[PDB]
Amino acid sequence: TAVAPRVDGHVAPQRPEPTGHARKGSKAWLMMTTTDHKQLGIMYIIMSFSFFFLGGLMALLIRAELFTPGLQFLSNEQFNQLFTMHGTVMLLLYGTPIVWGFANYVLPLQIGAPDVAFPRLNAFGFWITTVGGVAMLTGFLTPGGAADFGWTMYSPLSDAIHSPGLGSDMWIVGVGATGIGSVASAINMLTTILCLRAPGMTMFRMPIFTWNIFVVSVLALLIFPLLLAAALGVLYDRKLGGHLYDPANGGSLLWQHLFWFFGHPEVYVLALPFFGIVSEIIPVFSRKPMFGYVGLIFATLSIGALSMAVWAHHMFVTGAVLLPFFSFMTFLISVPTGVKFFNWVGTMWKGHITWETPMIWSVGFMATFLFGGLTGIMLASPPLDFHLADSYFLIAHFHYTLFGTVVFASCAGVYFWFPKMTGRMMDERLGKIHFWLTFVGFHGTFLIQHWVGNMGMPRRYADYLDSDGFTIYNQISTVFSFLLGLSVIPFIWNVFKSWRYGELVTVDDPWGYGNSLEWATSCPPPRHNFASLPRIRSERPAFELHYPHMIERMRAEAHTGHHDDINAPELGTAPA
Amino acid sequence: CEVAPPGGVLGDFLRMGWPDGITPEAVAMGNFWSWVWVAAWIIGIIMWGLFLTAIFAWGAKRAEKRGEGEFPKQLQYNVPLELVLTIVPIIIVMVLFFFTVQTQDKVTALDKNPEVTVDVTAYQWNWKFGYSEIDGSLAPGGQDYQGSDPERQAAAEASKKDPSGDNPIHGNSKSDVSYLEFNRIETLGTTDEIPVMVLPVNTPIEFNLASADVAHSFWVPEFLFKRDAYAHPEANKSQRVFQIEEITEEGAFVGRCAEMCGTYHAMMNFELRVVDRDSFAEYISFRDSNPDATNAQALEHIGQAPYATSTSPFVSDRTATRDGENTQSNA
Amino acid sequence: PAPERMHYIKGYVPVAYSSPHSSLERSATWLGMGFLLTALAGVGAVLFAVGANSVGQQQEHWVLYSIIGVVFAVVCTVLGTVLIIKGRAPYNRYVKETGRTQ
Amino acid sequence: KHFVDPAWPEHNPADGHVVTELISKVAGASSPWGDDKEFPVSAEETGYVHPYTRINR
Amino acid sequence: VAALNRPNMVSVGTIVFLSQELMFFAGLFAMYFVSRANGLANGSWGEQTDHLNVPYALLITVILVSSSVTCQFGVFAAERGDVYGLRKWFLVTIILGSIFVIGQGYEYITLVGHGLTIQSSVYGSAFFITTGFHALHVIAGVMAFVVVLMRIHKSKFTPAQATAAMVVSYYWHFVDVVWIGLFITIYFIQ
Amino acid sequence: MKSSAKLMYGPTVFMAAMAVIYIFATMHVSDGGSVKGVEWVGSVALVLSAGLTLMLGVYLHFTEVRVDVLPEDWEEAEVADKAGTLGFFSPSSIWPAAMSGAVGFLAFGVVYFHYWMIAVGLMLLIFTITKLNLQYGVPKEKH
Ligand code: HAS
Ligand code: HAS
Ligand SMILES: [Ca+2]
Ligand SMILES: [Cu+2]
Ligand SMILES: [Mn+2]
Repeated sequence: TAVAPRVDGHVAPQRPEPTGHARKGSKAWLMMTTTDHKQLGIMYIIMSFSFFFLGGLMALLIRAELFTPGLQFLSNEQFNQLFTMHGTVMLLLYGTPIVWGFANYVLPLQIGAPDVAFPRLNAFGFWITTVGGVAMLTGFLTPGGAADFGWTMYSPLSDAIHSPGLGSDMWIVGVGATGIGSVASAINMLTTILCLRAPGMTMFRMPIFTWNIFVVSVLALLIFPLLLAAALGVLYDRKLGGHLYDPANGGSLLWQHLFWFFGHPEVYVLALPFFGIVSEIIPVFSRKPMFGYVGLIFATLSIGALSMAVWAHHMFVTGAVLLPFFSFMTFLISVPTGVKFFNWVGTMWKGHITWETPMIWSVGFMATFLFGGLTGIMLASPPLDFHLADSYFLIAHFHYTLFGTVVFASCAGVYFWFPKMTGRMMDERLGKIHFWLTFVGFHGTFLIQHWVGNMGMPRRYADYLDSDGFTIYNQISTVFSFLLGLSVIPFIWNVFKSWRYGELVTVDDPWGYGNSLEWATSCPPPRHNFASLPRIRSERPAFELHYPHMIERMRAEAHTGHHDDINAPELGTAPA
Repeated sequence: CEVAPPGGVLGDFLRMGWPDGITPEAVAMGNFWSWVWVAAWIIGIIMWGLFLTAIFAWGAKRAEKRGEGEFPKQLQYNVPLELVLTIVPIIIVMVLFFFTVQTQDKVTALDKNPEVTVDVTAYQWNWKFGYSEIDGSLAPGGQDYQGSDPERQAAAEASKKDPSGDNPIHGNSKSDVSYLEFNRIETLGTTDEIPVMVLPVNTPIEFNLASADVAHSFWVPEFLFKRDAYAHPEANKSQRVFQIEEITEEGAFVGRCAEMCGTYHAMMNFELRVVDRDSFAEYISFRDSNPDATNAQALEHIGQAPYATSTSPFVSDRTATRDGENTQSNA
Repeated sequence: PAPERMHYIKGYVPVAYSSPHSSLERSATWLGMGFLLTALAGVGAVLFAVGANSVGQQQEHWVLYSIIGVVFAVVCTVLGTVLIIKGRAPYNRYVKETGRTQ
Repeated sequence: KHFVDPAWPEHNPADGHVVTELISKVAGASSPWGDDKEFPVSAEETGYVHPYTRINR
Repeated sequence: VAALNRPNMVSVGTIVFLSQELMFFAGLFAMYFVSRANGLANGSWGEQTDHLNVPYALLITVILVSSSVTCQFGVFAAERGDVYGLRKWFLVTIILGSIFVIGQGYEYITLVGHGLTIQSSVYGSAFFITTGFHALHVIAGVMAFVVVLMRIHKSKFTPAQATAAMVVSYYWHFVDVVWIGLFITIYFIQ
Repeated sequence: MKSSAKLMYGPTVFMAAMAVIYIFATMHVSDGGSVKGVEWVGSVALVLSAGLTLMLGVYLHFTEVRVDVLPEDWEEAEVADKAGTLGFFSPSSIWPAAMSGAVGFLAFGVVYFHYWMIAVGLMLLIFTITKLNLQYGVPKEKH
């Protein structure tokens, strides 16, 4: 290992300015024209949280109308439009774009690149996703309204003969545009990992967030073409008079098979990157390495393989899929998804945990998501899914699970990387208020729905009778739903206030124990990320950079076995 | 599962809101459900306890107030333990899959020797029931009773092709309805009336599902079972018949549509009323003799309430339900 | 091409997953990983056969399902295993040639 | 003899080609301005004539 | 002293993009095969393939594979640094692709002339969706070749323009392969 | 890029295995909750998915076999080994937003199925992609 000369006249490079000091006109034309991956990432994240507010407003209208038996202000049609568009907005305009926004921001900082591979394709992905959102929501401006066939768009209910409004077309092209955005983003991230890593940043030294973005890019590239093909087939059918999805052509189950071959990998595409964010956060605040790193990589790639073979557990009650095959496959993919929890407990096992906001959000994620997945294996068993399919039990399952990942771990990522993004910290107290409001409201909303679903309530029911016995459960659930809706008020205030008046960051790593490479650079990074690079040797280079006296210790304690090769002889001779 | 749950309040908690089940295979599914929740609660309790141990033992201030120093033990790998913790889940899910296959194969069998076969038709947005087969022991007259209305079934069969030649779907007309069933004794639901399907106790029954347009689903929560009803079930390779070995106890049971089908999806309810074997023989005899008589009159004739009780028709008015009263009563 | 081993002084111990002698790049390993994941499906097959038999159905074919399950499982397990070992050969001779394991 | 574009780099003929479909001599995209060029240059040899503008006040 | 060989980044991006375009055409093929299963369930499919014209399809197949050979000759020209060979072969490839799409348009016009339409049968629906999406991909490919010729007309021919030409050749090879597969399914085995 | 090229053979072998298994199973096995027959969607989907991972694995391997030992693929690389040019990157471009707007006009035309909207959207799209691809090559003005 070489050593440089103590060069004369050396002073550290200049720190970039934090947010809130901007002059007018500084971002308008830049936003419109930038190809900076990290401004594009900030734009992605702001956009996706705005859509989160839209979709959640739709959800709270749904919860208001389910508060008591009769139809108090909504119609059946409007309730159907509401749940359809709540589902579509939250999955395709919040979830996938926030995945690609976090990827865009932090990934080149993690692998040590200045840019992404294809900057203008990155810009294109952002703008086409925004246009997809605008198109999808434009259906509400019609007199008939938005699409109202559920976010799955089952056939023949989606045929023109059975859903003739223009919103039903708008929905299709909306999801199509969002998929186009996703494939652009996927191409970018994959090439950027293959072609722009730093010296010594071998594949098995990347952080785990990078590995997850790798495999979900592969999955997205598999699946989003297929959704565009199937939905342009539907639009072909509707506009030209085709008959591919005719019921006498087996078209109903053609659609269901195609849709779920796209759609279950999409929920894994949403889950894995946020597991990766949590695997970044948990070791930083435990002051301990990420336990079982290579095993985590194998588990991630195992999910990537299995996700394409588990698809038809969304079709058990159709009486038209081979039950044991998909049941066993789902039971298998439960295994690597669950190994992640063992790894996070190993990362916390006898650590020195400090409870800043991102650690609180991450442990809340773990607690929330465990119950959702335990609920999931019940649905993996067809004997139970015969009763549980399309019940409110299913609503409770996937809300526990999609909040666990895409909401809890998304806020964990926001709190964790806000200093790096902006050069400013957020208010820890307001963050804890946000967390406790979200936690209490969420469990109060969706825990009691397991019971009302088991008791016999189906999903997508605008109205019910007071003889069903559903009323009291719906009332409790809606009260806590409005609480959960209030939870975003401290979050918006915290972001806004801290963006322009937040505590200034004076250190490269304000949490102290940053593992990944993004904490080896300033807050915020310069335009091309790095003013200088460290030696990459571990998978946590920044930790080795800031605490060299530990580099002897960790190498001794890394393994449980009694490895003695610190007394091994010299190897090689000289050149490097 | 053959094994019964723990029972008592523990069983009530374990089955977590499931009905008791009015068939033998519903009992099997409920058993299996309670036991998998014993398992699930064990897993959830121990792992939430680990997440609490993280809060209350592995903290940094507790570690610093007892002199542990700056950093913990930088352990990262334990190849045996991270093998065992992976292999144990596999052997768990293999046992889960074994019991799953047992229960699924009992529920899903089609060799239960049905004595009453009902043809079910779903449409936007109600149900039509009809008796396809009633084997002799309870049948009207004692001879094995077939229900088909030949003239009407033949009209539906002739609607399979357009005389004007607009036959695009593999040679058949687009509005083919020859897959649907037309019987003599039928009960047809309306916005004003809930269709009440009468069935006998302690008799093996077959249900034969199909839809007139769009996918629906036949969920009786007391059977702990549902299946999707499709248009042209054979073109979709969707097994359209299912069989139950018996209904164990008599009463009135609600049933709902459990697949999104459009505007009035939430208003597509039916009742499954279950009566004595001889009472069912009387009901079917009455209906077969005077086919102009309605369903309510036959129900009165065998001494039951004329209209559904586990559910009620909705007020069709789009605003009258605004202040709570969304149900219209019958005589 | 780059040399076979690199300069390690006594007392230095690396994190060496992407080294030239590591089975994580030798191609045999990843095929063996594929086949080991694939072998579990035969366990699924034999369990489905035995479970269907135990309740009295699949009676014309459950022995054939058991046969194909066990043979598929064992051949995938075996050829995946030996492929893993053929991937892990160079690291093993490295561990012999020098005291270094990490 | 066959044609070569005047903007094309010269190279060691044993080293194959400047670029081919599988491989290049650079990690990103090759520059439109020729990779043989070295920037910056003098402003005199860019040819930009910076205007002198005075407007009536 | 010399520079190390690295993966051509633009080629990697193009190959990833072409993998996901293959996965686009997967779904249309699945639609076709589900339709074909339903059609052979009562022997109606064969009576609709009795309108097909296999010699003409084989002709335009020969034309398209010839055009792919042509664009690879152009690739060779580009990597040697010769703008004129590239600029010749790519124009020949554009001519051959134009001939392809005009022949496919004539095929549609004659099929409509005697029955086959999107609305007349399920066969017609499957046939025209699959062949029409492929023809749209061919038209995008010839658009790509023309834009390359413009690029190398008005910008100097550095390696940065040569990489562009090579990846547009990759795109044309993908459409040629999709055609061979679509021709093998809908014309031969039917 | 050895490990990246080689780890694409895990899912390739797995998806091919699941394809053949699913195919034989759906055509031969019978249970009371489905009708026997080969299920063509999942068949084509899984085999084409194994085709995608095969495609990437084979291309990346065929490239890996003739790239040199790069510093980012080396365990003891010094930071000064990648010193020099890294490559060209676009600093700015208005044409991505332009392309999104063209695709928006096309998609709304497809929605309403106005023919002029489809024509204009396709024209806009070819124009904006062309201008994107001609950005860093437009001539100097010759007056
Ligand atoms: C982020 C998004 C999602 C993730 C992740 C997710 C994970 C799972 N899901 Fe799911 N889900 C289903 C099963 C699972 C299983 C088995 C897992 C697994 O990934 C769960 C593994 C995770 C765990 C956290 C396991 C426990 C962890 C540990 C560490 C203990 C070791 C594990 C053991 C021993 C196995 C457990 C054994 C026990 C006895 C408890 C099924 C069917 O089996 C359906 C369809 C049902 C229907 O149609 O009604 C379904 C439906 C959905 C829908 C339906 C949307 C719609 O409208 O149709 C969505 C959005 C969704 C999201 C997500 N889901 N899921
Ligand atoms: C990542 C994916 C998702 C997230 C996150 C999500 C969040 C929620 N969901 Fe959901 N959703 C439901 C309820 C909720 C609620 C209450 C929330 C909550 O997170 C929403 C709260 C979040 C917000 C972000 C609200 C922001 C609040 C604002 C903007 C107002 C604040 C101001 C106030 C309150 C006034 C101040 C007052 C003072 C006194 C100060 C329900 C039922 O309660 C159903 C089934 C409906 C049915 O009939 O089947 C449903 C259906 C779905 C479906 C299936 C769609 C379909 O079947 O077609 C999907 C895929 C999905 C995804 C997702 N959903 N959801
Ligand atoms: Ca209400
Ligand atoms: Cu799923
Ligand atoms: Mn369903």
